[PDB]
Amino acid sequence: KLDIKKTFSNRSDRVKGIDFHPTEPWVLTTLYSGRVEIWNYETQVEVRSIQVTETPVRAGKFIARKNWIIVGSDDFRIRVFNYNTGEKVVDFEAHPDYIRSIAVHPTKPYVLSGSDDLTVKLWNWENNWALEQTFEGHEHFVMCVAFNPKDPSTFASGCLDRTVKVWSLGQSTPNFTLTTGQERGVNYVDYYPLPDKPYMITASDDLTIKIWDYQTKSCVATLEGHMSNVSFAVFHPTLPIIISGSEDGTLKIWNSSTYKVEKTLNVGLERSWCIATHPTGRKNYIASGFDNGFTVLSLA
Amino acid sequence: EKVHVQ
Repeated sequence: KLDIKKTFSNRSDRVKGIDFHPTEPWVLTTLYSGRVEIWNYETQVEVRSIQVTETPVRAGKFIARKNWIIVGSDDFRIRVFNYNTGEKVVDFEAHPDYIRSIAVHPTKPYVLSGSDDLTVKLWNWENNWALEQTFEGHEHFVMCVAFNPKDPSTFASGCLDRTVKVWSLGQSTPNFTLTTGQERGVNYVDYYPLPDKPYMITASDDLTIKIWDYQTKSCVATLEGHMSNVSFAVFHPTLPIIISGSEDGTLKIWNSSTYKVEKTLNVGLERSWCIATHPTGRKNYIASGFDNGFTVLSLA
Repeated sequence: EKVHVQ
């Protein structure tokens, strides 16, 4: 049963990136102010925070197996910090324009960055963070990158050019380009993580969320109801729901079978920008970042 | 000209 409890919410500057640690009860937030925070959401104490830069940090992820956080900011730079010591492991210019999104491979030492420079870049931390590949083809800002968890030799990029492109690590052209019909662009793309459906999901400034079968390229469903830009939409990894968030200030939970809204939450933090789901469904935790802070919720 | 600046 859906039984939504607020486990921890705190106010801060606008949070643009958010991520859960897989084994510690921690959430990373990356802020428009250039600050990043790691909170223990069970004790409600900060474990570490860093003023990384003075520009927005739009992307941030844990790399748990290396005890790192990796962040990307509007100063064009990727930085990596050890969260146990605070050491800055690396700091390099990744793109000649804003970084929108960072994804990390589940097993291999690879990080993808998507940028306003129209590209996705692949960096290898076992090769001194060498640029190993640039994926070219998109025609506007690359807003989101996500590995396919069932086949992480492939990944998806969501773009303001109104397409999603799915790529193979070996290869210079997309395996396919999805024409979303979301004419104000794609802000977010996510994969359904379970093996029973080959589904992806896209969110747009055109107020819609769409579900896609990536084998046939068909639109399975269109989810309508948000009243401003949809910043993200994701499949919960465990529960049969989809969770979206919007500049309309709401989170929406949708039934992933009927595609009808189940719950709309106004958490009171103004516009919603980002989402994380706990890597293994611990307490069904989700977390979202907003204009005025973040919240960590237990869905039941 | 840059969109999504916020």
